[PDB]
Amino acid sequence: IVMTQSPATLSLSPGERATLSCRASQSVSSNLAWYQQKPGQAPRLLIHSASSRATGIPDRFSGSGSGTEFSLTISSLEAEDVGVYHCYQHSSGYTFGPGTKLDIK
Amino acid sequence: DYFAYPLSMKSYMQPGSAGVISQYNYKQSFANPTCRIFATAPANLTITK
Amino acid sequence: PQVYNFNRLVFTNCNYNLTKLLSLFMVNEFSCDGISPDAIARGCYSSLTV
Amino acid sequence: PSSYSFISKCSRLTGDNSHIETPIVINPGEYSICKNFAPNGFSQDGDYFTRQLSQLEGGGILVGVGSVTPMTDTLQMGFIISVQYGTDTNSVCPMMDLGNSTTITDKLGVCVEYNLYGVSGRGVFINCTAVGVKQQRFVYDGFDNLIGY
Amino acid sequence: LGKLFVSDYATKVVPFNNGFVVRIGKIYPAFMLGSSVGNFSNGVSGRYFNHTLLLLPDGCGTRLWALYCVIEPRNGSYCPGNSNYNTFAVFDTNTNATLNSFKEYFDLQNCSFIYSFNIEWFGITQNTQGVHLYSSRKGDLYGSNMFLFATLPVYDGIKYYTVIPRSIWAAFYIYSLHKLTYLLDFSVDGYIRRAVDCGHDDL
Amino acid sequence: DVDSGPPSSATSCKEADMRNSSSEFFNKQWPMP
Amino acid sequence: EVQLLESGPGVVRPSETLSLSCAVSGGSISDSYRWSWIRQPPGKGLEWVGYIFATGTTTNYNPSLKSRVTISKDTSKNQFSLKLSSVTAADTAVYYCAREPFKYCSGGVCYAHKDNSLDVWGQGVLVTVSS
Ligand SMILES: *[C@@H]1O[C@H](CO)[C@@H](O[C@@H]2O[C@H](CO)[C@@H](O[C@@H]3O[C@H](CO[C@H]4O[C@H](CO)[C@@H](O)[C@H](O)[C@@H]4O)[C@@H](O)[C@H](O[C@H]4O[C@H](CO)[C@@H](O)[C@H](O)[C@@H]4O)[C@@H]3O)[C@H](O)[C@H]2NC(C)=O)[C@H](O)[C@H]1NC(C)=O
Ligand SMILES: *[C@@H]1O[C@H](CO[C@@H]2O[C@@H](C)[C@@H](O)[C@@H](O)[C@@H]2O)[C@@H](O[C@@H]2O[C@H](CO)[C@@H](O)[C@H](O)[C@H]2NC(C)=O)[C@H](O)[C@H]1NC(C)=O
Ligand SMILES: *[C@@H]1O[C@H](CO)[C@@H](O[C@@H]2O[C@H](CO)[C@@H](O)[C@H](O)[C@H]2NC(C)=O)[C@H](O)[C@H]1NC(C)=O
Ligand SMILES: *[C@@H]1O[C@H](CO)[C@@H](O[C@@H]2O[C@H](CO)[C@@H](O)[C@H](O)[C@H]2NC(C)=O)[C@H](O)[C@H]1NC(C)=O
Ligand SMILES: *[C@@H]1O[C@H](CO)[C@@H](O)[C@H](O)[C@H]1NC(C)=O
Ligand SMILES: *[C@@H]1O[C@H](CO)[C@@H](O)[C@H](O)[C@H]1NC(C)=O
Repeated sequence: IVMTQSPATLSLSPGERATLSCRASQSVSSNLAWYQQKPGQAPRLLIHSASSRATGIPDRFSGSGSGTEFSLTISSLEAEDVGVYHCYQHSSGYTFGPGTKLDIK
Repeated sequence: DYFAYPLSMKSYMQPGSAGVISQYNYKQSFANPTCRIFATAPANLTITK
Repeated sequence: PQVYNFNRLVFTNCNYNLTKLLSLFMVNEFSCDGISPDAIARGCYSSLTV
Repeated sequence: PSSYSFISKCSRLTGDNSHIETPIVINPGEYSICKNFAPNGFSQDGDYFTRQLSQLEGGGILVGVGSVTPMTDTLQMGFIISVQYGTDTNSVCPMMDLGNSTTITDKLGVCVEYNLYGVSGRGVFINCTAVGVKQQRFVYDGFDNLIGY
Repeated sequence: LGKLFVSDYATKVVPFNNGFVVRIGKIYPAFMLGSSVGNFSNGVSGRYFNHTLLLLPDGCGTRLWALYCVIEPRNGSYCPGNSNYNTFAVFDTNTNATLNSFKEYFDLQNCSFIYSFNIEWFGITQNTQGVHLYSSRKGDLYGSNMFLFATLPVYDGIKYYTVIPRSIWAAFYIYSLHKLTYLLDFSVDGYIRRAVDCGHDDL
Repeated sequence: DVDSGPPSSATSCKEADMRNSSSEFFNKQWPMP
Repeated sequence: EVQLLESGPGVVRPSETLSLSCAVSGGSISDSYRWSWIRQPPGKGLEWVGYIFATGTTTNYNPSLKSRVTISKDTSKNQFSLKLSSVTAADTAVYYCAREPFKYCSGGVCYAHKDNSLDVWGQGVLVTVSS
């Protein structure tokens, strides 16, 4: 399939309601993850279902969605969260998203 | 011997059925060479549902 | 239950209303070996396994 | 139920680098060793299970995989019916009204159709000295033919 | 009573192929039949998983309980769920005598059925119709023929049985059953007093 | 579904003297084929 | 905890095979569902290279790799390696050792879905094709 992430380079400010968005070519059976990659780092998993938060992730993260549309929602824009956010799908094949990008102002 | 019959109930016309079709509606006779046939009538011909 | 975890009932010394059972369920296809469904309905047997 | 489900793979992976995949099959009328993973039903299609069989079970790794199909509008059931003849003193009978229990004191020496505790036929009943076991209601001869009652 | 004098029977696990027949004598054997067998938290073998069949004599020989439960080893001292565990046995001091001793070791949960039979030779077989119990008491007491007295709705194939130690030299012998051909001589009264095993020898 | 009676209240199990088949008490053979 | 360090060269000539070795340091190979390889060309997104089942010799690969990739396991040394043949300048990337975990390993039973999200990753070894 062909995943996509809409907000391209969504620079932000400390304290927001940051809302990402990842859309799939066809519906996935909620088998969508979220990964976060700091510059020069192995990607670090965030969510392993529509909104099934993973261990060690601060509670501020809560994605949502099913089928063909998804999102990742962050309110507390903390300096230890600036980076890149891919979306991964294993419903058909195994592919990663284009990759977003965030920064402070 | 022809009659209207749903395909879903074709199991109730098999030899040896204990259902209501064999007891009260029809029971096939095997005294002659016989065949049982379930089909579908033509859609827009003279046969009226 | 599912096919691999089927429930088995054994009857030995009882009477049952086969008309009630057939009035409820709607048979789609049956295939018998060594006995016929009507034979079960018109006679007794030492056991019945379901 | 939530959905129809059944076992798709049930194999023993032996030893070495798990390079032998021996499938474990069932005998007619018996259960599967992979039923203990999800006895109530498989949650999703293609679920993977592993288990370490002990020395009392042949050894190796038991890998089980199940498949799930969606539920239909109407629940569809499957039945396997088996019967036995001549293996009990009593019997299972359907609701067939044979009438009422009759007496043979007026019919000794006369051939009468009978249905005695599920055993039916025709024969001639003659008063006799008791032979065979009392609790075993039927005395059969050397050819499985009833000769006493 | 002090310490219990028992044997290694609680830890041995033996196969259940075609069933077994038991010669009694007076004491009555206690059995633990199940399908899946492993070992406890202490490394001692003899743990039965899932539903297990118990044949526990009770009432000073006047009753035979039959249970199909899931036994959970309790974690108390000297119990199967503890760090120290040698064996388990059923002991007398009441129609619930030996059953109460068993509950001191295991906790019975999900008991499908509990049966009691009022009560030599004993035998057990399994078939598509369940586990069948046989006894010579239903026939003539002086006789040795075993008669069916209980059909039990246990349809998982029993593969192992364990003799539970009992602490009241009463000795009993367990023989394995085989799919053999026999020549049974029925007398006039119907009981078998002479048999030939066809595969025993040439004659 | 059977009640099976109340759970036992015994806090600890009773110690049992373990004897192997090699002990004279249980090694006695009285054949009964 | 499982940490996955990997080792291999950094410079591979055209048509010369590329071998990497990722050794697991927590638990063992047989305490997981399947072990997978992930690559990422510089600034071009991630990419799935293939995976190997922990139990059995069943393996799956990316069809876009033209069956040039062989990933095997060796329980003796507690490692699983990767071989990509006929390497090109377009194949230069950073290769991430990965793991797919069971949802639970309780009693003696481990239960995992048919496809799960990669959970614990290695640091990654950066390769290059040049002369
Ligand atoms: C014969 O006996 C064996 C026991 O030896 C049975 O095997 C057990 O089967 C049950 C039922 O399938 C299993 O129960 C499941 O256990 C999971 C354990 O994972 C976590 O939970 C425990 C709880 O303390 C933790 O200690 C453990 O470390 C894990 O963190 C549970 O997660 C399951 O609960 C969930 O199940 C599904 C998940 O999709 C959903 O319904 C719910 O979300 C639910 O919460 C479940 O309870 C058990 O693990 C098996 N092993 C053991 C040792 O008990 C056989 O099933 C039995 N054979 C039969 C009955 O035929
Ligand atoms: C039916 O037979 C019983 C049993 O008697 C046996 O069979 C007879 C044909 C004869 O061969 C007897 O010697 C056998 O013992 C009869 O019951 C007996 O009847 C006799 C005569 O009245 C009496 O002295 C006995 O005590 C009875 N014994 C028992 C156990 O009841 C019975 O009377 C016969 N009935 C008819 C209608 O013929
Ligand atoms: C077996 O069960 C059937 C179904 O309950 C019984 O048939 C019922 O008979 C009563 C008697 O008047 C009717 O009022 C019901 O309408 C019948 N139900 C049906 C036809 O579904 C039948 O009587 C039972 N067998 C016996 C021997 O009593
Ligand atoms: C002996 O113990 C058994 C436990 O299995 C008792 O049987 C149960 O007793 C409880 C409480 O009296 C009842 O609620 C259950 O219905 C009984 N079940 C069965 C299968 O019997 C038994 O009652 C005890 N004996 C006496 C004399 O009380
Ligand atoms: C007890 O059970 C464990 C379960 O894995 C097994 O490894 C061990 O070998 C068993 N004990 C013996 C003496 O076999
Ligand atoms: C066993 O008993 C427990 C206790 O109530 C119950 O929660 C569970 O559903 C029972 N299991 C079965 C299979 O009946």
